[PDB]
Amino acid sequence: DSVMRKRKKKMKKHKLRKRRKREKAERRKLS
Amino acid sequence: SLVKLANTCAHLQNCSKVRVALTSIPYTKLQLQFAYNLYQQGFLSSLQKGSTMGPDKDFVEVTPDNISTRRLWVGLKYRDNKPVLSSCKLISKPNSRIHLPMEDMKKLCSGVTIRNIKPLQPGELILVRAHNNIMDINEAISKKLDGEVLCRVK
Amino acid sequence: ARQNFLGLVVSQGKMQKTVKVRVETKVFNKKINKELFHRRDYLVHDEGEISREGDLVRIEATRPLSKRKFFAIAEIIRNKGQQFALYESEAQLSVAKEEAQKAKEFLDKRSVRENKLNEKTTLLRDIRTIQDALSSGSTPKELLEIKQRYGIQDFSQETVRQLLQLDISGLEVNLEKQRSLIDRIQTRLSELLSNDLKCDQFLKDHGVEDPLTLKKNIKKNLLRKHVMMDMQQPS
Amino acid sequence: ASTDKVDPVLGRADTPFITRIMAELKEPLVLSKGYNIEEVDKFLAAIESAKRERAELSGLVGIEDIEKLEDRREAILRILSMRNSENKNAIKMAVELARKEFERFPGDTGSSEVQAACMTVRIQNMANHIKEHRKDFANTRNLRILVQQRQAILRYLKRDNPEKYYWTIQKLGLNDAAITDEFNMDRRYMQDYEFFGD
Amino acid sequence: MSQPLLRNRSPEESELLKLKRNYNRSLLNFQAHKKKLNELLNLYHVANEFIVT
Amino acid sequence: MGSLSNEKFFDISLVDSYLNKDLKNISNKIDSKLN
Amino acid sequence: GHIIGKLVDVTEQPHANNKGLYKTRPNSSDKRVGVKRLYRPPKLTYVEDRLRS
RNA sequence: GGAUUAAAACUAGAGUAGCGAAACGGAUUCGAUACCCGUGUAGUUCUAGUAGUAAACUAUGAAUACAAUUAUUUAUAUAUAUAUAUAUAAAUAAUAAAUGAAAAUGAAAGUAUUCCACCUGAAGAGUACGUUAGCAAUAAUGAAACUCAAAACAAUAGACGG
Ligand SMILES: [K+]
Ligand SMILES: [K+]
Ligand SMILES: [K+]
Ligand SMILES: [Mg+2]
Ligand SMILES: [Mg+2]
Ligand SMILES: [Mg+2]
Ligand SMILES: [Mg+2]
Ligand SMILES: [Mg+2]
Ligand SMILES: [Mg+2]
Ligand SMILES: [Mg+2]
Ligand SMILES: [Mg+2]
Ligand SMILES: [Mg+2]
Ligand SMILES: [Mg+2]
Ligand SMILES: [Mg+2]
Ligand SMILES: [Mg+2]
Ligand SMILES: [Mg+2]
Ligand SMILES: [Mg+2]
Repeated sequence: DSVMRKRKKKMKKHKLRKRRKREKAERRKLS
Repeated sequence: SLVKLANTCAHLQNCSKVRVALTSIPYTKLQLQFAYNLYQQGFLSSLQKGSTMGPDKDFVEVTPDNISTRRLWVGLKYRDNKPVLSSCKLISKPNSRIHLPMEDMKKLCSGVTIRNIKPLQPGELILVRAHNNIMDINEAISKKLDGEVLCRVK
Repeated sequence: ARQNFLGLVVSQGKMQKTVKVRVETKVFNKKINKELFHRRDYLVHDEGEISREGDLVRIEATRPLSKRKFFAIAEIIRNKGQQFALYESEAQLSVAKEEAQKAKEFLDKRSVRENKLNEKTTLLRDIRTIQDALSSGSTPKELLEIKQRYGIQDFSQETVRQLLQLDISGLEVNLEKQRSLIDRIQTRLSELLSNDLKCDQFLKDHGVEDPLTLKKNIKKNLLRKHVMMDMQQPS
Repeated sequence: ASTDKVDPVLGRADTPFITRIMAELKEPLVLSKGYNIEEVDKFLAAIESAKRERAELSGLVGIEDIEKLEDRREAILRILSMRNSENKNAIKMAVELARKEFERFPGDTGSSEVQAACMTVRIQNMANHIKEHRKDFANTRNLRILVQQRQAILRYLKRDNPEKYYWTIQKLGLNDAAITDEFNMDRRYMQDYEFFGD
Repeated sequence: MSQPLLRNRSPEESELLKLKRNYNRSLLNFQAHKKKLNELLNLYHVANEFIVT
Repeated sequence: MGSLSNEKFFDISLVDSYLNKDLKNISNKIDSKLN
Repeated sequence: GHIIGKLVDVTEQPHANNKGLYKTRPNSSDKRVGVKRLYRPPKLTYVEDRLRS
């Protein structure tokens, strides 16, 4: 796939990583 | 070996595309029978026993001492800027062998697709092996023989 | 008649009077348009417990003998499985004997080398006394001892030459004899074949009946068998 | 747990064939490069004797002191000592010894029994290397492939000549299970047979 | 086509073949053995220059 | 020259002729000829 | 006048070679197909060319 | 199934010059959580492990048989009027034929054969759930619903380019 199409997967991976960092943080405070 | 026969079928197609007058094939009983059938049917100009370096001019007895260096040399025919032997393909493949009764061979020669084998076309040669002998399908039907459908030459 | 199958014993000695036999049958697979072999393992009754893993056997249908047993061994077509068991037992005994013999030949060789290391006398020095005593006339008792260290009772110039002989020398002469034989056999047959008249006579002289009426290959083999019977039997 | 667990790489411990070949390589006067001391002592004595005879035909600096000729012998035996040569030379001698104990006839080097024996010698040497170089993965891969190659040659032997097969594996210290069973020389094997010790 | 594809070696031909092949293996072993002795001789000639004491 | 060589550093020919009774069977032959 | 396409069989080399060994089996070169030599334009050579140089 | 597997990361014990996430400062800027500069913690190093992921790419699985040329190296062999010449292989470059959507491939992406892996519109999604493994980060396995008649590749002529 071209760079243009790769960029869509890049955004999805970024948002998943951002959400998992956010979830981690919560667990630390709630723990 | 059907693998060796597949190699020879592909080799002859390659030689026809470049229009070489003479080429060599492995020296085995099956190859010799295959080549002889093509020669009698007018696909090959010549059929000579020989060595890796070329056809033998004088008879050279084949023994274990020289068996590894033996080859069969065949002459290809070209008329009107067209190869006489244009295509050569196996029907019965190493990983899927096809054995047909004489009744089904008659259907194949009559225009009926049997076991996905496209029927015999005008001017095409289909060879059959029965009891380690290679013959034309029309000849196998005459002798009431059942056998493996090996290849089709056009 | 009762349905009979051929198969290879794939398990034995795990159940009492029961063996597992692998039967392969030929079927047509319409989807891929190919005649395939279909495999199935059968639990089979072995009344005499004769079959062994690896054997080729014929199994015959029988009455129900158990929940899963409906066939019995009817004949051992090939007994490769039984052979394996016999050869394994023999191997243990055969190898033990050979290893014992080789262990005794190794300790003996060690002893001989150790004994020689206890004799300070060296070949060079000993060969320098047999060549000085033989050139000076002195006969110290060392020579008598040397006549025992080597067994050379007589001390002459042709005794030191036989103490220092190297195997390579013998090999060089055996190789020349081998080369001669091959060369002679080839020249003889080559010449014989060139002259049909001398060939026909050659065969008759060696006891062939009407050699003239023979083929090239049927007669050249006779010539070869004779030329190799006139250069290897007489020598 | 009662199964006969024979190490598929090194075979049964104390195998007489493996031990005897190893001992032969460590004997006091073993020489490298195909020389044997007995042939070298006669050859060196022949040179001296031959020189004297050549000096008694065309002859009429005296002779060398024996101590000097003994030092020339000591230099030749130190240069040709197996204990002063590379380990590969010792393995070459072992391969010859193993081949002659398994050959069907003089010159037989391709029979499956001979090939297995020759592979055994190299496997034993390579296994010793790995035990001292446990992080040398390149040569561990070579060992695995070599062990698997020995399995393949012996499996064919079992099919071709069953009697020889059982004799060969017994002499090499292996068992039928070691040959037939799939072997990957994986980490569990290195721990179940204590390949590296501790 | 009628000619046989292969003619097996006669027992005599196999005997001569074995003689030549055994000779070839023996000659090579002998030549290597003699080469080694010739190198041992050339090393003896120079061992007077080597130090062991 | 081979066995009948004058070089201080000779070849295996000399040692072979010695153990093959050639350097001796020629020395006697030459001496017998001189006689 | 050199012949192209002729293979010398081991049966035609009964005597030993310059190395002292007999030939008992085909070598690797003998086992390679040489069809290409049949089609490559032959290199014309003349003895007079050597004298001219 | 097994083994090995960049960088980052992690578990212990050392090391820590230089470099350098982060953090704290200096600038730039309409603003500058950046680009540039400073101080520079983890890390980068070694030893013993965990983990098995990369645009881990030639984006091209492995094996066998075969097909027209040239050039350039390399290797082996042969010859001599001894330094070249003649042979046979390998590699690389440019090609014929053939193949292909074309770009191109070129001894394969050609002519054939054998075996394995994998794919079946886009998005949702390599996500959710479950399971397995790991100290952990995570890795592997891996959907469906809803929605849409899209979505993608090569090439062509333009327009534009700090
Ligand atoms: K029962
Ligand atoms: K640091
Ligand atoms: K694969
Ligand atoms: Mg893609
Ligand atoms: Mg293998
Ligand atoms: Mg790197
Ligand atoms: Mg740390
Ligand atoms: Mg800042
Ligand atoms: Mg600011
Ligand atoms: Mg900074
Ligand atoms: Mg690991
Ligand atoms: Mg990941
Ligand atoms: Mg991946
Ligand atoms: Mg890379
Ligand atoms: Mg391979
Ligand atoms: Mg995941
Ligand atoms: Mg595009």
